[PDB]
Amino acid sequence: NVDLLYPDPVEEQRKHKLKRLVQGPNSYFLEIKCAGCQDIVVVYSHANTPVFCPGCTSQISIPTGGKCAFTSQVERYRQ
Amino acid sequence: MRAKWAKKRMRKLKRKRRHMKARSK
Amino acid sequence: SKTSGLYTARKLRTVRRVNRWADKKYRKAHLGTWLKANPLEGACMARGIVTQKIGISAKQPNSAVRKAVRVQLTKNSKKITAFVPRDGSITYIDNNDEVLVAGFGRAGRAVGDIPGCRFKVIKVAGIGLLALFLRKREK
Amino acid sequence: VRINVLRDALKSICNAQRIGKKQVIVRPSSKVIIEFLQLMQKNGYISDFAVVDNHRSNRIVVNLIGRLNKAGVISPRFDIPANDIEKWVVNLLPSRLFGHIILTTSQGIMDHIEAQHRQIGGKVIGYFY
Amino acid sequence: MQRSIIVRRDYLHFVQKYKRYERRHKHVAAHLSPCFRVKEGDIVTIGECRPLSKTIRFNVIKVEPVSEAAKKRFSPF
Amino acid sequence: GRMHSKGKGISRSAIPYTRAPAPWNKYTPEDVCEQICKLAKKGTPPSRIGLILRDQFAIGQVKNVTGSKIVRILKAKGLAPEIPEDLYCMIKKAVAIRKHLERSRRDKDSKFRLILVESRIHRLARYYRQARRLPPTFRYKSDQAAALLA
RNA sequence: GCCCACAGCCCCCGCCGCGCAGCCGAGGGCAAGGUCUGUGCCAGCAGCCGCGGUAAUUCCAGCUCGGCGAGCGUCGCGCGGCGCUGCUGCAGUUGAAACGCCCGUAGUUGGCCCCCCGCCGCCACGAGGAAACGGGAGCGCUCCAGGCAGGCCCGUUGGCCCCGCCGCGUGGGACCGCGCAGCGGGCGCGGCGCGCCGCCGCCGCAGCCCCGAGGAGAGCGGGCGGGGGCACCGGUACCGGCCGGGGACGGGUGAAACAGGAUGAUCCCGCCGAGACCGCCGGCCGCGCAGGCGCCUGCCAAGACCGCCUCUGUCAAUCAAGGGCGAAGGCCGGGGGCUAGAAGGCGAUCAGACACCACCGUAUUCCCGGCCGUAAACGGUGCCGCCCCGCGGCCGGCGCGCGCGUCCCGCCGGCCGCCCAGGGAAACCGGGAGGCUCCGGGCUCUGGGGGGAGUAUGGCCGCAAGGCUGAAACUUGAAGGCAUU
Repeated sequence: NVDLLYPDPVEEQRKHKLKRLVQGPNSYFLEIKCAGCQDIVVVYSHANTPVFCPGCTSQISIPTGGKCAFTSQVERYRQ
Repeated sequence: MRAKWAKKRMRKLKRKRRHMKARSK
Repeated sequence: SKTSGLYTARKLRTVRRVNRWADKKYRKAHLGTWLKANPLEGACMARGIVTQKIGISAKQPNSAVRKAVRVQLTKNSKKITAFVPRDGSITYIDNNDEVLVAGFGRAGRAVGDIPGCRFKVIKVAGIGLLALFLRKREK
Repeated sequence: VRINVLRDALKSICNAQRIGKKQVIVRPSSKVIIEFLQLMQKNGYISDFAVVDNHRSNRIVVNLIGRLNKAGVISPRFDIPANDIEKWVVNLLPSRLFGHIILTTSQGIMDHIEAQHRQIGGKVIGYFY
Repeated sequence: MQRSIIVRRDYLHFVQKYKRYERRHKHVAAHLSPCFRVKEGDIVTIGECRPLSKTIRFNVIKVEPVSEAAKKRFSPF
Repeated sequence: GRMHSKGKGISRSAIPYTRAPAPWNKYTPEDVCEQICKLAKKGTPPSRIGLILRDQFAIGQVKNVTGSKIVRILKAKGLAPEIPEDLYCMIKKAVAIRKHLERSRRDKDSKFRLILVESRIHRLARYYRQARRLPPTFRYKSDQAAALLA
């Protein structure tokens, strides 16, 4: 029983975000943990611009075409 | 290429016709 | 094409004015170059004195010697070659007789086997050529 | 670019109905589009319609019953005198008795018959038969 | 011009055969009073007056200023 | 499609439907504005400051948290760039293309790119002048473009 | 008699009384003999198709018949036909026709959004100003074309509509564009009541920003590509030279012949010089605005695409004029010079060959600064926009999932093949040439039967060659497309 105005979310996300029924952001915000600290640094999933761990003065993110890779010891803890 | 050869004859006549015009200018 | 917009009337008027000239029919009717070329000079008929008489071979396939009188129109002194209609009616025409010549019928085009002839004799010496053929009047 | 959004809409509506698809989706939502759909619902040509909001143009999903022959727009919107809604029906509608021509008028977006009752005229928005 | 302006007034002319219109513009000379100061593009309410010159039969009655650059903008007000 | 190119690509950021501070947000509107000014002092172009706030910090959209767009916040403190950044970036690109071309008069393709970038600069500039963002006096001078960058 | 300035005409009466048809056709188109004569491609006819050369359905005549009618035929033109001028409503892959390409101003065209106000169109209804004309109420000029009549009659009638009047009034204000300012209160009726204008924080006002286009521009990152320039630079081959070698041919061809051989050729091997040129990988690969683009190491600016909760807020589209780019050949100054090679020369062939095939060879090819401005510049298909049915390949970016691999499945932008619908005159298109006689998204360009003729002449541009614009007189009943046999 196919119904428009009431779509199935797992299938709908395949659609281009703008070609979906409501233009939506594919990107989200993860909550990565620090290299040794128990502090959680929240990281945007798509980060072309570099991010750093709090206190630890070193790179935390590798910029990619899409979802950023993570440079130091990282716990994803996605939010 | 008859069309090509026809435009070469037209171009020759047009050269001779302009030159003759110049003699009587 | 068809540019259409609420305020585009001028572009359409210009296109029609320029494009309408392309047809041979609009040009022959309105350019008026033809009026100057027309021996008849914008008249249904013209009065001219026969200056010559001749036989014009009919265009192949049809073969005959069509009988015609070459006439210079009195109005513009412009040469015309005119077919004589009916059977053996060139006998009615005499050189210097004076004839009224009317269009052959195709508005300036040669009609039928006769080649490059656009005019026909309708009157000879004040008497209709058809009437001469039909014996309504004599000489 | 995208200029007459109604033409896009109606073309997708006629095309979807042709294949029979029950629901059709129109990318840009407009007051004029909704009013044409409301006139189509009033004559029953479209079964149901709903607008999903995107905080942008707004999107429209139209439920088609399967009874629509053709729906078209006239560009540019030509001003029609109340006298000429006679002539326009003859060349743009199937028969004098049936079919609807819709004209935007100062009174509102209304069908040819309604504006013929009021004896007023406006610019054609489009035609649904 | 010296104490004069050439007011340009825009207007639409309708052609019936093609129901589309033609935007038509005309230029009219007007006297500018020193009391008023106008820059090109300003809206001026010209009021008809005695033939004052060869081309001046209108005289500015009021001015409302406009910005330096806001586009030429066809306006048939 | 692109004005000077035949590409029909559509890579577009789509902003969230619900315009709200993030559930995990812990910062006030003024706190974001004070942070924005620091990056403005650093001279970072406004697009970059939005990227920094999204990636270095976690404010996804400034309008969602502060209630204003970054350029409006800059204008309030009078920390706005004199040229709108969008024109500046094309003007800088034109300056570099001109410099490369000065060394090579044989790069016919580079000249082609210069005409388009300069045409974009002229088209955008007219809009800014009409909006009054930039002065009616503004005119694009290729000679003064490098000086205009400062 | 009646009528008339006077006649006359009409009409009314008596008395007589005598009806009278043409013009174009019959093969079609086109209605009406496939008759009977003459004639023999002659004479004629025939708008067009055509007809006639001995059995003319076509001429010239009788015969019949047919049309139209006191009219009928011909000619010139207007209009209609002709959706062959196209706003409705044309066509541009191949019939005639998308500018070679990109930028580009004028022009034209612009997504969504605020109800409730002001201007603009806009629609309605007025007013104002000529009737005739054209409609149109009524009226039996005996009918009729007519005319305003008529008849004991609305104050007998002779009503009323129609100057797009590009104005004016009034209402509606959907659609359509445009509107930068703080407001409210208090003096203040700031000099018959307001409006000014100032000036009071004067404390009343949420005082003051729609949104973020599967529009566009700017950014960031990630990879991508024979995209461009500039230097550097490998490799062999062709060609020329050189040393040694060894000994009669060699080239060339379809066969030959010419030029090369004891001054030792061809052939082999090293060696050098010179200039081009990027092999095999190399393509339903890709990049580029087209033209085009492939050695190495750099160097320099780019470019699309994708990814994105980055920024801006209609900045857009298509485009006269205007600017740039544009294969080759050509040109003009400089180089350089192998090869190939228009001209030019030769050698076979052939009736001729002066052309094809061989041999030699200049301009050119290559570079640098200019000019040219054209190509079957083609995909013979303008550009931006939407919808669009499945099935396959390929290139780039990204995402999902799992054994996990350059796997699976998508998404976006390309490059393609096959097609269902639909379309078309078809061939065929189908990512359109579909959604279109049920025809209207926007914008530019061109076409209007075939020649004449891309000629003449005029303009401009060019060093020229020529380019761009561009006829007419006149001729002609066909030219064309795609398919079938």
